[PDB]
Amino acid sequence: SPGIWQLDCTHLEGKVILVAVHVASGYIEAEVIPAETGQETAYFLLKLAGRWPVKTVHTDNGSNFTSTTVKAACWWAGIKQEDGIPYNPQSQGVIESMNKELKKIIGQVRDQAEHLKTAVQMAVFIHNHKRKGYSAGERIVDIIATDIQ
Amino acid sequence: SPGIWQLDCTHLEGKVILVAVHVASGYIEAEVIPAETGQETAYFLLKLAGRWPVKTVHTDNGSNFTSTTVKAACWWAGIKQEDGIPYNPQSQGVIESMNKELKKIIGQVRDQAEHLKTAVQMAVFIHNHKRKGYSAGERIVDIIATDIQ
Ligand SMILES: NCCCC(=O)N[C@H]1Cc2ccccc2[C@H]1Cc1ccc2c(c1C(=O)O)OC[C@H](CCC(=O)O)O2
Ligand SMILES: NCCCC(=O)N[C@H]1Cc2ccccc2[C@H]1Cc1ccc2c(c1C(=O)O)OC[C@H](CCC(=O)O)O2
Repeated sequence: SPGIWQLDCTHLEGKVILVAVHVASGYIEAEVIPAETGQETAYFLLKLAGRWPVKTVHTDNGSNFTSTTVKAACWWAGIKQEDGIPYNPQSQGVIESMNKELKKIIGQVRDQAEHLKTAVQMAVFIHNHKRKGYSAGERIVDIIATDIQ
Repeated sequence: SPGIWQLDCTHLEGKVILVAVHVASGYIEAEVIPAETGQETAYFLLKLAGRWPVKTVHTDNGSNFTSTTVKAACWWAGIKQEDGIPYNPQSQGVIESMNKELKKIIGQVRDQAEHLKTAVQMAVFIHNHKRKGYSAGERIVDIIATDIQ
């Protein structure tokens, strides 16, 4: 459970935003990419797994599940690749709502950043620091620390 | 102390590797960039600070310390910018040894990755997971968790 992440791909300004969500905490990392290819997803997962202990990833769609480059990255990083089928249906809505929320933050920072990629990183910052009272950043650290001990 | 990071810029294959080191743990994040400009450094710091609680950054050189874009990023993210002058002289050697180490890992993975950027991320992974017995990844989580509670 502390090692479970969910991939989520959303769109804005004819551009692609790739998000990884730490399921137990709501903590995220995100990137703007030209298009959602196997290669982009594979590279994104390698980066994520070098930064946090990623044990299982619920992939966002079947093309990434199938991709040989994604499978190579998951093998390299010791990640168990699983589907992202919301057997628990409330998953779809939670993801959808987060995409709403992130797009809203992006809109709020648009006067400050010239480029979408910058606004996305500002949105990651705001999301992970937001007190909901604990923040996502605080929850992921405690969950993983408790897991180690 | 749990919030202190050190910037470190090193070179390989006529390309630039930008590293941020969590001083108390040895945990790192890194990126390949075309050149070390204010803009690249500013963007790198924004990303880092959305992902971990960055309170103070010891900048790697005077150009980044001075850069108005770096200052804007640090202001935005709530980061105290400080010099990286090794008042403790043993800092230079510790950084230098890590750069050795990272370049060595990059060489060991060079058959597996077509592109330097991929090899750098593999090196980040290996460094943060390496048991020294605790790993850098384990130390940063415990340090920050202890700081919160
Ligand atoms: N050519 C056959 C290679 C065999 C093959 O599949 N290798 C695996 C091995 C391996 C091991 C770990 C992670 C990925 C990979 C794959 C490598 C790879 C994937 C995505 C990339 C890559 C490269 C690269 O090879 O460095 O380059 C950077 C690029 C940046 C984002 C973009 O631009 O998409 O994403
Ligand atoms: N519109 C007013 C001027 C904007 C301006 O400079 N303000 C500050 C405000 C602010 C607030 C937080 C972080 C950075 C910044 C600066 C923004 C910025 C910096 C680096 C960048 C940027 C942009 C951007 O502007 O989005 O673009 C992406 C690029 C990353 C790609 C790469 O180079 O790796 O690096």
